[PDB]
Amino acid sequence: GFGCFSIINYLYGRYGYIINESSQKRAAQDLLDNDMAADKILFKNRVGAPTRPLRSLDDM
Amino acid sequence: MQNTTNIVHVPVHMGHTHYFDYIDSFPKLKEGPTLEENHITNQKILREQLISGQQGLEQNLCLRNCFKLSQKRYIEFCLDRKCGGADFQRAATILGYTK
Amino acid sequence: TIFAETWEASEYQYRNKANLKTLPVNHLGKLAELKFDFVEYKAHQLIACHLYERMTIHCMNQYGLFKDFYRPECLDAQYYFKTCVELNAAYGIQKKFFPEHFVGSPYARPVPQFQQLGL
Amino acid sequence: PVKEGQAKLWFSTKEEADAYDDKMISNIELKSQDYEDENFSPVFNRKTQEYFLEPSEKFKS
Ligand SMILES: CCCCCCCCCCCCCCCCCC(=O)OC[C@H](COP(=O)([O-])OCC(O)COP(=O)([O-])OC[C@@H](COC(=O)CCCCCCCCCCCCCCCCC)OC(=O)CCCCCCCCCCCCCCCCC)OC(=O)CCCCCCCCCCCCCCCCC
Repeated sequence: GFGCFSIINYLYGRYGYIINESSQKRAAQDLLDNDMAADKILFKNRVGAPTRPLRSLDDM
Repeated sequence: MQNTTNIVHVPVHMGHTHYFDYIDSFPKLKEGPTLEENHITNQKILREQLISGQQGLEQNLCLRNCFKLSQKRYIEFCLDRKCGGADFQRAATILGYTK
Repeated sequence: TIFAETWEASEYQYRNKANLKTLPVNHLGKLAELKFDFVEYKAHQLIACHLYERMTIHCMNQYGLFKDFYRPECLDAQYYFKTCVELNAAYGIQKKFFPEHFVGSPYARPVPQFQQLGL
Repeated sequence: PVKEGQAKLWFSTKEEADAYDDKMISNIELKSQDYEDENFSPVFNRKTQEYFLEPSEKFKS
């Protein structure tokens, strides 16, 4: 069991992008799409800090 | 005056640790290349100097040894006697001492 | 006169004399020993000796000057204010007429001109 | 609108004065305590009057 677990840990290290590279590129642009969507609708005080996240449901 | 008094010209940072007193870090201390990266860098300089920088070396070494003398009149005697009659300003330009 | 909120502690230490006193920043911990309620802005606490002055006014407004001001938190504020403006007046004059006594001054240990080295 | 009072500004022209008010107004952040307001803050509500340390009557007496 230690050998099998250590082997599949390597194959998922060397390989893995054959099956998981799409879900990482998907979450990469998703991580940027909601970030840009946050800057559009969010209260920023005189310094760049969102001090009112609970202003509305869309802000939270 | 306190016997353990020093004046330091560069910034230092002291540790805020109980029972100990030392300099834990230097502000804006940048780490250069490692000892291995510097070694590879120097090997490339030494290799080119070994392959392509050995011809005409005996003449330049004589000019360098003459210019380590105390007085200028002895340098001119060294250049004329040992370096085949070289000129003071001409040899100083070769060695890179001329502005 | 110090024209800022902060000063280098080493610039008020002597170079050729034993250092038996420092010029420390305001003791903000004494501000929390006042039992009553008061309004203090953080923009006034760093300038030298002024925090102790404002603490004295707050104590002399809450209490008076008789049998109520005589408590450890109020007397230390007045003593610190009087001592602070005395030390700063002495250090200020010494900085003005004896600048060579302090660390960091170019005259504490003068570097010679190149014409004095005989090269 | 801007309310006038005994304490006056320190500008020669009116354009300099109006520019100072615009700079100060553009930095105002309203903090109201009533719900259904675009600027609502239950906690961290700012005061609109500055406190001044003065010698009281017990002080001078
Ligand atoms: C050990 C586990 C078991 C025990 C668990 C115990 C958990 C407790 C530990 C605390 C957890 C850490 C989270 C603390 C958040 C800070 C909250 C706070 O201080 O209030 C400020 C907060 C914001 O003040 P504001 O009025 O909006 O500011 C307006 C200014 O204009 C603002 O502009 P400004 O220019 O004046 O700037 C002021 C400056 C001031 O700066 C500061 O003072 C620093 C503040 C510290 C926060 C900064 C780090 C924020 C990190 C964000 C990530 C947090 C995620 C949550 C972590 C939870 C961990 C699981 O900036 C801020 O205001 C900071 C913004 C604060 C927003 C907080 C983020 C919202 C939380 C999102 C989740 C909401 C869950 C609530 C569920 C409640 C259910 C009852 O006030 C409120 O949120 C009011 C509450 C919400 C209103 C709805 C009514 C709810 C009533 C509930 C009553 C019951 C209470 C709970 C009872 C529980 C027992 C039954």
